[PDB]
Amino acid sequence: SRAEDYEVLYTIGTGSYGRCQKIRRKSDGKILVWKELDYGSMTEAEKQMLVSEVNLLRELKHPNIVRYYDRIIDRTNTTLYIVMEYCEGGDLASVITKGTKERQYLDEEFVLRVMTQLTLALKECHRRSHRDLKPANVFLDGKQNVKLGDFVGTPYYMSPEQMNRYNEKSDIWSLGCLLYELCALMPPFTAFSQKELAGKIREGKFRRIPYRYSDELNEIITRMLNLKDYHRPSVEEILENPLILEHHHHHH
Ligand SMILES: CCc1nc(Nc2ccc(S(N)(=O)=O)cc2)nc2nc[nH]c12
Ligand SMILES: [Cl-]
Ligand SMILES: [Cl-]
Ligand SMILES: [Cl-]
Repeated sequence: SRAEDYEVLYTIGTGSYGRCQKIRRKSDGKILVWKELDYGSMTEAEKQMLVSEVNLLRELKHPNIVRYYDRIIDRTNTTLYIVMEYCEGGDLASVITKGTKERQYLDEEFVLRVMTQLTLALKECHRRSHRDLKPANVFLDGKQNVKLGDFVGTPYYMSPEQMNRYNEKSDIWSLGCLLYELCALMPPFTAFSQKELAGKIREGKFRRIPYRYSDELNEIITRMLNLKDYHRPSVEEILENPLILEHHHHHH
């Protein structure tokens, strides 16, 4: 509940909200992270908004969602610390980077693990009712478990619905693009312009994922990338696919 209860080990990274630091809890030595934000220049209404936000976030307990632990306030440094579980495997964007640089395609078993566990995380989030579902916000623990994490760049994953005129099947489309990039080490739609990217997305054409991946996996990813949302599989229909087995799920 107090900053002195933890010791900063080191800065993991910055960007987006604020600064992300790997920390250790003094009482038991548990390894966590915290995101330090600066609320001082936010309105009272803005801090109220974010308070209800992180309350809803504290109302989320799922093995495939980054676990929230605590919140700490420091009026001296006008800093709000949000304490969360540390995922030692890193993010998925780094895994895709490593595969691209090493010219090493990822195992199909790993793609199935990500598909299964991210589908379960999305199911949970749909039960508790424009996103940022992308490799940089998906993390891995030490036991192959996948955890869902919380402008100049091109929106490579933006559905045609969210581009013409958002629903759960849009989440399915974003998952499809993420799994595609895991298999092919590149997004399904490439462009230097945002207009060209919009055109390519609307036409809905892409290369098959590399041939080392099963026809069943390509089939389900292609179904997720259908132009019509009502043709994309629901969470339930994804989980019914014969590709998805027990060992693809989380394990403590
Ligand atoms: C930065 C956001 C974040 N990161 C991590 N872990 C982690 C990240 C990168 C690497 S890396 N590129 O050195 O291999 C290793 C571990 N856990 C987290 N939990 C909540 N937000 C987390
Ligand atoms: Cl690592
Ligand atoms: Cl390659
Ligand atoms: Cl190919």
